[PDB]
Amino acid sequence: TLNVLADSVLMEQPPLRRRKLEHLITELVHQRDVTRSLIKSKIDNAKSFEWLSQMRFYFDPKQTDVLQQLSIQMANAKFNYGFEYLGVQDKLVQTPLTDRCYLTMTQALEARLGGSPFGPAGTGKTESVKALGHQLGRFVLVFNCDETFDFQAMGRIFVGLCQVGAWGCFDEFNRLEERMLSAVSQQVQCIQEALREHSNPNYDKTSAPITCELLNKQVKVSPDMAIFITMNNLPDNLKKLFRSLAMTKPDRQLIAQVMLYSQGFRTAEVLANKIVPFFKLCDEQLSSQSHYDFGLRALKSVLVSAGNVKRERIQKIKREIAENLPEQEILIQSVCETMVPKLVAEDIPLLFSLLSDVFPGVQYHRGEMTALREELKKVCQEMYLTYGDGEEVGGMWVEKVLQLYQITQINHGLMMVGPSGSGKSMAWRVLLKALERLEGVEGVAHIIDPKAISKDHLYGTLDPNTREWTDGLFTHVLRKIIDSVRGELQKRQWIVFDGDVDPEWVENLNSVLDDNKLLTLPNGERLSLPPNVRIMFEVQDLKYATLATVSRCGMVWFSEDVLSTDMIFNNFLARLRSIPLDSPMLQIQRDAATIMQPYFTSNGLVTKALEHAFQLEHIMDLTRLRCLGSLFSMLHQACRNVAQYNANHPDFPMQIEQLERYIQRYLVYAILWSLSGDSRLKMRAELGEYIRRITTVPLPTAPNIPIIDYEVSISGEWSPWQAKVPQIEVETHKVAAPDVVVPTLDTVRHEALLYTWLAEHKPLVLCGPPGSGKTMTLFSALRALPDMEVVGLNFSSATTPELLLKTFDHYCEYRRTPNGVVLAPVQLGKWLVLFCDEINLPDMDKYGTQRVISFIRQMVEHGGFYRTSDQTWVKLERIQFVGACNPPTD
Amino acid sequence: EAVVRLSCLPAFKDLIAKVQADEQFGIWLDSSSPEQTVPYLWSEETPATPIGQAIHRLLLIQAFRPDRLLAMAHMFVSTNLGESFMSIMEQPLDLTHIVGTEVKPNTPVLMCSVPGYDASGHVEDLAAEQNTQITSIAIGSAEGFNQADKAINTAVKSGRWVMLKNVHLAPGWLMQLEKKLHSLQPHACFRLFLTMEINPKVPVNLLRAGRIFVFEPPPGVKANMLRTFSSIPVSRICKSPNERARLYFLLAWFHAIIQERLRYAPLGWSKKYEFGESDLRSACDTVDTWLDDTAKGRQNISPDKIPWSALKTLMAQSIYGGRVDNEFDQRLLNTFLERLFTTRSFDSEFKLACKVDGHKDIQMPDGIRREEFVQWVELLPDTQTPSWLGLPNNAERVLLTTQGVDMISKMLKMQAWMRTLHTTASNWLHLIPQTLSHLKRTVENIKDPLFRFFEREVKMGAKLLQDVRQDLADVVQVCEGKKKQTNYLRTLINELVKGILPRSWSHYTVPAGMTVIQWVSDFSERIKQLQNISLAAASGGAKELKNIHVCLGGLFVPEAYITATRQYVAQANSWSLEELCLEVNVTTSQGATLDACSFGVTGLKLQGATCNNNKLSLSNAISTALPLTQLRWVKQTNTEKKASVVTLPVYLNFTRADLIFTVDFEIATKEDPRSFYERGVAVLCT
Amino acid sequence: FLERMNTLLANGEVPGLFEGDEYATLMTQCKEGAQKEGLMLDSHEELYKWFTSQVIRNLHVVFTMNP
Amino acid sequence: EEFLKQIREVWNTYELDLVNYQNKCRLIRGWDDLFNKVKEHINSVSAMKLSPYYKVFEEDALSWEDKLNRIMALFDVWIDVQRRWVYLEGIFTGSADIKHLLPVETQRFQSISTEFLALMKKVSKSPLVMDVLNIQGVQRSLERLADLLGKIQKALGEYLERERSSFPRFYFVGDEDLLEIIGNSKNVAKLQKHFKKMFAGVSSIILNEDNSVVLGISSREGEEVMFKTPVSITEHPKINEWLTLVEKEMRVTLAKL
Ligand SMILES: Nc1ncnc2c1ncn2[C@@H]1O[C@H](COP(=O)(O)OP(=O)(O)NP(=O)(O)O)[C@@H](O)[C@H]1O
Ligand SMILES: Nc1ncnc2c1ncn2[C@@H]1O[C@H](COP(=O)(O)OP(=O)(O)OP(=O)(O)O)[C@@H](O)[C@H]1O
Ligand SMILES: Nc1ncnc2c1ncn2[C@@H]1O[C@H](COP(=O)(O)OP(=O)(O)O)[C@@H](O)[C@H]1O
Ligand SMILES: [Mg+2]
Ligand SMILES: [Mg+2]
Ligand SMILES: [Mg+2]
Repeated sequence: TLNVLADSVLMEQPPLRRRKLEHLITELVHQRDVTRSLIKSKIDNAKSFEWLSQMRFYFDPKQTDVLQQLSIQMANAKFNYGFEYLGVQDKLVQTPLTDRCYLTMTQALEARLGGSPFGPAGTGKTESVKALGHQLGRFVLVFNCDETFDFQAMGRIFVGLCQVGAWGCFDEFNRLEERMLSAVSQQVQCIQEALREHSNPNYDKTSAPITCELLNKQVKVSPDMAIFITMNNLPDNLKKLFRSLAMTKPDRQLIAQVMLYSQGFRTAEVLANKIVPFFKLCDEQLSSQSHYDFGLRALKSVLVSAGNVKRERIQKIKREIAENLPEQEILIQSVCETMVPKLVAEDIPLLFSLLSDVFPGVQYHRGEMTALREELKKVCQEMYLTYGDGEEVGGMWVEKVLQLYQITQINHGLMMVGPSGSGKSMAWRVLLKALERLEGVEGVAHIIDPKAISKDHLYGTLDPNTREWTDGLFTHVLRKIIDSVRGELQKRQWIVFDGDVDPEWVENLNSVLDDNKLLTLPNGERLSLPPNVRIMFEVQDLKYATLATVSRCGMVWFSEDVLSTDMIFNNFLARLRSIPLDSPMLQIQRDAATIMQPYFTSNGLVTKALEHAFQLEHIMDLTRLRCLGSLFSMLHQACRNVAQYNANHPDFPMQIEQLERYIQRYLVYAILWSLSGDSRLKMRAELGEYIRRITTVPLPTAPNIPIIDYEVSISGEWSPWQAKVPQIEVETHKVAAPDVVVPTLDTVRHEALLYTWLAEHKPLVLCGPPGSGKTMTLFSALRALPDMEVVGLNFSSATTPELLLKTFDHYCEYRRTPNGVVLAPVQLGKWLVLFCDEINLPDMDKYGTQRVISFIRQMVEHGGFYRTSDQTWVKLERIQFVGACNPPTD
Repeated sequence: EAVVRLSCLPAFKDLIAKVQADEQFGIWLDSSSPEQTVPYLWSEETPATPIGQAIHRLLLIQAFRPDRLLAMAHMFVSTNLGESFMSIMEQPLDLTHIVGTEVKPNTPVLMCSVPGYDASGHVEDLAAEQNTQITSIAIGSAEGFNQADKAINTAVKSGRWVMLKNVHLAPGWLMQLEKKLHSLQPHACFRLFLTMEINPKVPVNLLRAGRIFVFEPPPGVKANMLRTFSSIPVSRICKSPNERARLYFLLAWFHAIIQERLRYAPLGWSKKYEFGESDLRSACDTVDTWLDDTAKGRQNISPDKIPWSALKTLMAQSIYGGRVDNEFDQRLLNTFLERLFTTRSFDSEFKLACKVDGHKDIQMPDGIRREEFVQWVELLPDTQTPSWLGLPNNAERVLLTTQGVDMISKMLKMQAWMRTLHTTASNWLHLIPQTLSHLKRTVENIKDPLFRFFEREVKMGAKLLQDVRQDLADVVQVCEGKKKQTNYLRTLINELVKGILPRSWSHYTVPAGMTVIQWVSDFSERIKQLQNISLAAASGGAKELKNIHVCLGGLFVPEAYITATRQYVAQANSWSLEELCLEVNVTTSQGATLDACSFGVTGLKLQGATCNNNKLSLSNAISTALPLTQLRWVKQTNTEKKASVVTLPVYLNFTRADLIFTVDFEIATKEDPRSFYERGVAVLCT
Repeated sequence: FLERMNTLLANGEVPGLFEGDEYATLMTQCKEGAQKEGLMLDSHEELYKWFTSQVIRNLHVVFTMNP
Repeated sequence: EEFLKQIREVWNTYELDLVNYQNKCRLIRGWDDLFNKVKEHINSVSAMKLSPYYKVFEEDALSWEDKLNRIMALFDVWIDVQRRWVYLEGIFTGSADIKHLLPVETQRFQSISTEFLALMKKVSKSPLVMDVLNIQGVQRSLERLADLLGKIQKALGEYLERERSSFPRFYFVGDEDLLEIIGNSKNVAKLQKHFKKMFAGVSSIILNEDNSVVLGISSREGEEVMFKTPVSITEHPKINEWLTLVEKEMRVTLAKL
């Protein structure tokens, strides 16, 4: 029978028949083991315990009542099959630990006692109870204790258990809070005392019905019911009423072997003996991260994927017996395809080292995927992006995109975790457009920040009295996609949750990211996620998320090593060469990029300055892209200066030599003012000295005055800031007045810097000690320009985005005429700058994030936000942000 | 080392010449009771007072043979507080006078009992002898609350007594009871008894407001067997075939054995399992059911027809083994069941316990009825050594040493800190060896897994060394008030002054109840070892890292070392991990040459046995230090292990809570593996 | 409670306290104050500036602490 | 003296905000602010009869504490009757089979809802807070409204408990879920979403073209079991009885297979 089953499973079979085949193989392997070993060791009596210990089945079809047709016996315990329909459930591998569990639990049930399979997590305790219940044909309910617990449901569930005669298993009883733990312990004590008195030796013939006290009423207790309490000690009430069992070490070497044999693998024993310790080392040798999972569930997922891969390979070979495959190669390829995407870049060589150690001489080849690889090349080229294959520049990022696409095929509910500064958003954007251009199906992505809006605004609220439901943002998007009023089906819809994750706003999400794919609204409506909608979680750290959400998502880890600095320089140079800052301007940009090309190399001036600036001390945590983007924006402003000088002099414009000198000097100035521009004077002087040491461009020759106090003039020569500061004579009535700002070397430097960084409209923050003069330099500089309005917002410790919304309502207006709703200031031609001092002051929530800061991040990176009035994306125009704050150490 | 510390006292400065000069000292060490005759060793110009003599001999007993420290503490108390100070405690508690007078009716009488014992019998037969009825009530049920309320109201109005049993299930209602009792109670003869088990959910205010009585099961196989036979009623024993009485006697013996091996927690049962009365009742029910099944009638049935396999399996996997988690305790329990529950148990030549007191044996009683077995039980001699249980006779000795250390800790727990904190911190900074650097992370020879495990080891070692040095420097700076003190430093100094190791310092597995001094000394040894590793790696590289006599106690995660050694052996000769098996060779040389697969280990300690030429032999002495241990990994030959080897466990510390790996040791031909299993022989990393 | 002093001490006014009907009542009382002093409607923002100047010249808030 | 004048002007100009509910009536919104204002005012008067200047204004303060006690006694039961009436309206209007199963309770609710709609119209005419207190017999009206809604809710709870007793697998579904099951017996499409919590592996039932006899059961993955003797819903119209025949016939057909 096993040979026939193994021959049949290798062929192509429908999934339900495949599951039936797998279950039959598992049971027949268990039967073969039992008969071969535990019965053939010189046993000849049917009453010997070596056979009575096994789970024996007796079928009597002459009995009239259906519940007594089949009797199930193990040891001295007798049960009647309840004949409950179970559909098709997962059948566990019957390891000797499972045999011991079955023996102990049936012994406890025979004595009308409870079962307590205590032990560590992931050892198979709840699954063992469920499998025992299904073997006897009993309905088994699992009461998860992960804060998804209540009294109103649980009491009536106990009543229903006692009435119908089903089984109740608690996933982890000790995790309940003390009061709930005590109350449920009281209820289980009552039910178990009812069960114990049911088998009273003097009252074996139960004439009066066995009844217990539940819900302050008398409830009949069925004798087929049982309560199972799974631990990780037992309450004093139930110590004498439950039989404990230690389920600590599951026999993984046997589970893996039987599962691989059921998958068609002929060398299941060797493959299991290699894969179990390999996962042990992966648990041990690899670094400890929250998202890693090397338990038995992940092991089963890997073996199932390996079986699917082997079957697909057999199908490919046939369409071109077939037994000579490299089984080890299939297993290692499956392990890599499942585990590599969620691995930190440091742990990748370690994973291949363990692979070489456990699996000697077998190598992994990734899928070429040339059909989509060319499309990715094209989309990267049209986005001025950097593209690469394998070891060349950009290989890691393209591989990461391929892993994201693979996991997108595998399952919905994506989660791309990567430190800020990695290629996360670009990866899925390029993937979306490449899929659109390849498969011909249009892709639409909705960007949602879950922290910019509240849970009630995100999911919808129910009126306290009216019972009217107004849908939230995510709910409205899902309803719009499902309704298909415009045709959002046959189109790849991606709901990307840009931001971070915490256990609050994902409470209603756990019901859809899993296999259920169902969103349950508290009004009663239920929404089913259509197959063409994928939900992604573009997060940064993944440090405040429950394991429940993490385990339900396929995951790609975007390490900072993925996005190399040469790639940033290539993107910047391509954008400068192609995207104008507004043809003569674009010609100027081409020239400037040509001069600055030798400096933006792998071991150029900028890279060495960057690697120095990291070891310095900065007031805020240095991020590579923050300083790089500041540097690029200042270079754009340089191109703007060159264009303005050319416009000022229509005859004799900027020549090649003068332009070269100016751009060289300004790039040095921009390295000084962008790298360590937020540090003390000593750090600035140290960076200036290092740059003087390394570079070859000429610098100011004065050995006393440092370069930070110098400037470059439009003529291409270093000039002092002291020469540009004017001498002012304020009136007597305005001596030391609130608004009087005396120009000084600092004031003029930061004035030019502020003009530079508001030319391209980056939000900036002057961070400094109290009394330095941020709040006054800012107002002077902003009010200097004539097309700028300034609104001063003072962020308190309780600041919320509602303040920003009120500011917008007071000063701006909503306009519908263009493609989308646009939020613009009421006055025309004036750019509204929002002063935000004490920007770091608003309090972080319980999960390490700032609501208003996330809101500003969404409005700055994406250019708009979602309004909660009618859930549409409003786009910002003619609005800027400016910040100021004291140092975080304060 | 103990006599080195003890000599620091001025009266003990010449202890060295004193111990060399005396020749009868050696026979004083192996004496059964050295506290009775302690030789005069202290040097003092003035004759020491009886009290001073007692103190000096007590210090000597702490130095030499600290196991008799409890007996010598008894002697010291007798010589200071007078003889027969604890004599009344040994006598049975007579709460007739205590209930009559000395206890006001307002104050409840609390009867706290160790889990697995009852206390209602003493108060019950006291009520029987004094002729005063009591309303016994169980508190487990909901109606028990108002039943107790009405009963105590009736008693206060009338003058009778009230019993409340197992009241530890309702802490809050105990608080309410205490509040209600705080009111004046009119009648003087009212007495309220609260039968209780020792449980810390019980409110403190009730404990302060009542008289506490602690009851414990008397120690001894005889007492436990009497309690078991008394609990089981006579009708259950003398029914059905007479072979049942012997079966229950066997089961009671097994219960008595595996309950008293609990008291020797690390040597004998690893952990403190429950093994309560519920397991006893379940085992009795199983025996009764299976004997009814196999023997339908009343007539006596042959011992070979007893379902022995059924009883052994159900008491090794379902009963008494459900709470057993680790493999070796299960192996011990199976050994005990196989030795006891067998058809050979029904002959007259059965030996329940062998090797008792060297040569004596506990002969199986030749009885058929319950009465003969009981009378055999009361005839057990009082001289019960641990050899009855299978443990070696020095198991009581290590237990007494543990109790002595616990008493010292308890005395310390119940005893201006600027200067002492400063001096201890300065000695610690002098003790710990500065800091080591990460002289690691080389691109070449990165395939070496030992090398990588040494990156990781040195990495977190230096991180936490820097952390502890920063904390110590900070507390030193705050000691002279040179800087501000924070909340983290508040917790840290509070933990240091209390003598408990800081939680932020324990980045590695630590024995339970470790004081800071030995933690920092162990830390110093680990850091010195890591500096040796780092210097060796710098001098030679990855190849020389293999030839290190590394000590697994000093490693934070020895199992990671074992795995890394497996990877190193497998990478050479192009082998896989599944095909490598561990073989242990014990060699006398501390610096013996290692071949391509041998790795040196130092500091492993063997308890209960001595190793010679890779052959084990049972020995009374414990902590037989192994000179050097080569771990070799060879290709598995796929052969069955012979019956002359044992799979010993290798724990990390003396508290056998964590397992590192297993060793296959060949034993001498005269012993058997079962005796090794029962005596708790094990290998310890530290 | 703090940092609301800081805004009215660095600049002399707290902009978050005055919105809607409260702001309108402030402007009406600023009318009354300007009329007592001798000024006219001018502009509402100019009235707010005069309010801020009067707060700067008149308000002296004292807050005490223990070392 | 001034405090009393602002209290006079705030309770003379206080307006009850009303919001439309399914184009049926205009219900009170703003319970929290009203309750907070009334509580703060009563606490402030309780502060003032304690003041030494209370003797000159003793009669006015007494009249005002009387009116505030009345206004709280009115709205504290008004919010309750609001909540119960909305609950009962939603459960007695969202389904059509609830009329048959509880006819007398349905008639009682129709009467009480007709009265409540009349009161809502009458209060919508003049939502001025005072104009709401001076209306004839408002207190006894709301008292009997609340009492009748309470007895109807208790009878409903007893009916659901009886329904649970008849079919013991209804205990697994919630009160709202069971109410939806019983009130929607005619249409089985919304029944099939509840089968995954009552039964073990059954996720749906396969019926006729007209949904008359239960052909069989289907699991979550599409695996189907065919009843040897299909059970007729038309012969056993009550939900519990034909569900019991479904479970029994499922057990019998599994036994035969
Ligand atoms: N150019 C300048 N002209 C006049 N006063 C100046 C100038 N630069 C600095 N000051 C003085 O320096 C102080 C700066 O005050 P302020 O603008 O509040 O700085 P601030 O640091 O942003 N305040 P804070 O938010 O608490 O840090 C005032 O006392 C000014 O008078
Ligand atoms: N090949 C590339 N792939 C991705 N980004 C690239 C590439 N070459 C250059 N870049 C630049 O690197 C940056 C990548 O930012 P991206 O939006 O992908 O990061 P993110 O992780 O989503 O953002 P955050 O920093 O907020 O976490 C952009 O500035 C982009 O222009
Ligand atoms: N005997 C077994 N055969 C096959 N798989 C098992 C077995 N025992 C446990 N598992 C697997 O282990 C996983 C987790 O088991 P679980 O019951 O969650 O453990 P715990 O109760 O400790 O959390 C399950 O997905 C199950 O598939
Ligand atoms: Mg689990
Ligand atoms: Mg992004
Ligand atoms: Mg400021």
